[PDB]
Amino acid sequence: DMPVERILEAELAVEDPVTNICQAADKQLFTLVEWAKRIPHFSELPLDDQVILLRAGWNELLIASFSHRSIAVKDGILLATGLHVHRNSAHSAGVGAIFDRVLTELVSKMRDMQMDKTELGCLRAIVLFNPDSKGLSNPAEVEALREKVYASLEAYCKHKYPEQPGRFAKLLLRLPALRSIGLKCLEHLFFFKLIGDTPIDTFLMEMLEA
Amino acid sequence: DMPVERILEAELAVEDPVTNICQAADKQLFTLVEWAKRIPHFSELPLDDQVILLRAGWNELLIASFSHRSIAVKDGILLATGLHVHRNSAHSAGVGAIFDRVLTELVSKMRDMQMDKTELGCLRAIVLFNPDSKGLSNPAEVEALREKVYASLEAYCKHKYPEQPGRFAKLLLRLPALRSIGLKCLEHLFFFKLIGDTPIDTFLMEMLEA
Amino acid sequence: HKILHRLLQ
Amino acid sequence: HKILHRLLQ
Ligand SMILES: Cc1cc2c(cc1-n1nnc3cc(C(=O)O)ccc31)C(C)(C)CCC2(C)C
Ligand SMILES: Cc1cc2c(cc1-n1nnc3cc(C(=O)O)ccc31)C(C)(C)CCC2(C)C
Ligand SMILES: [Ca+2]
Ligand SMILES: [Ca+2]
Repeated sequence: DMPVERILEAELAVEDPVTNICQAADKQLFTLVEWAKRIPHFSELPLDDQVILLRAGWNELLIASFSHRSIAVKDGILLATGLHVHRNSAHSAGVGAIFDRVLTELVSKMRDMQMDKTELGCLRAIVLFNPDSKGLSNPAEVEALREKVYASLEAYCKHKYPEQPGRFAKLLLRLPALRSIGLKCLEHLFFFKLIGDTPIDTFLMEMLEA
Repeated sequence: DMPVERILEAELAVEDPVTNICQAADKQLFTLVEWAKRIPHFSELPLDDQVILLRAGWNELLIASFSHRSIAVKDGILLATGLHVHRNSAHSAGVGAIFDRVLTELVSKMRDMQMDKTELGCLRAIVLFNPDSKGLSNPAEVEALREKVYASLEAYCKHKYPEQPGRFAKLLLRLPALRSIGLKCLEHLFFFKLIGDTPIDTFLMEMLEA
Repeated sequence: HKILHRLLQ
Repeated sequence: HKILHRLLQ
């Protein structure tokens, strides 16, 4: 069973600009583990599989969170550390193109449909329960948990937003964009790590290891 | 209006191993344009936008098609030219990792749920009507067409597969994998083009231009 | 985009 | 995976 109430509870329980951004990401990696432990049945998976799912999904999970946090920011994002990054500052740091993709494909679309925190939490739990993650000991159990999440999300959307029958599908169809932006984010991060000119803290650095 | 019957009609109307694969892709790019013209309302978009959508989406559109074509192939894919590529041959050509992703994340999952041709066509039309494609003259009209497709797909799934209420969401949740595999496919292709040791025919080559 | 334009006409 | 394991325990 997968009650949307517990998923919202997990969201609520955890509530060089590139250097600022990396610091915020490292801070939120610790909070991400706490969030994941509060998603129903995650902690019951084998420890190896919990590791695989969080290593595979952390960037999409954090991008979804800070994008939704930024709905009331004009042309920018709100970092977990309290700072804004405006698109002009992002451009000035050499990461303008991917930053604009976050604003246009995620933040503005979350703002336009007024995605709420239960929906964000369900989308993140779907991302977390990624049965394609390589090396999982039981992919079928992860797919089953994913199916429980989106069954609960759909019932929630249909009840709270009955005038928007397409809202459930509209939520899920942000996940390809999230995947693409996440992959590009990872490529930038591996390049920052290679160049050596950008401080990367211990947990973010660990996520960038083999 | 967006009848699933016309979408299935479009599918039906068009029905070095790396060198073989590139030849098949170039062949199918011509057929892709014909398919797109048969999707309701695509031809009514501005010509500039039709170009943007096909250039943005061609790789995901072709990957979805050959993956579904390969459901009855053991550990391999069936090319549009009639040839098989087995995973051992793909590995022997230096592209084993992405080939295995196609088999595991797309072909086997299409086979396991017995995705049918109406569902494949609807998923491809959703991919085609990508309102995030940069430079579109009217993104809202493309998103509206996307919404008509997945509204029609959901009604079709619920009617034909009433015992599988999650089937609609399960279809849409193959699109992140398709996006990731498509991006990796493009990276390989740009590298083949750079190295110069792989024949690339005129339409595939044009898709690889700026 | 030469081939693509020609085929879309 | 050292930090991640420790935090999951
Ligand atoms: C880590 C990270 C890097 C980047 C970006 C975002 C991040 N991440 N990753 N996780 C994050 C988490 C937060 C946060 O919660 O505040 C902020 C930024 C984050 C964007 C897309 C904003 C710009 C591009 C680069 C590569 C600088
Ligand atoms: C063009 C292309 C390249 C590759 C692959 C696939 C393709 N494409 N792209 N469009 C295609 C279309 C067909 C087809 O319809 O037969 C076959 C292969 C195709 C895979 C993923 C099978 C292996 C990796 C490389 C980069 C060789
Ligand atoms: Ca890459
Ligand atoms: Ca790249």
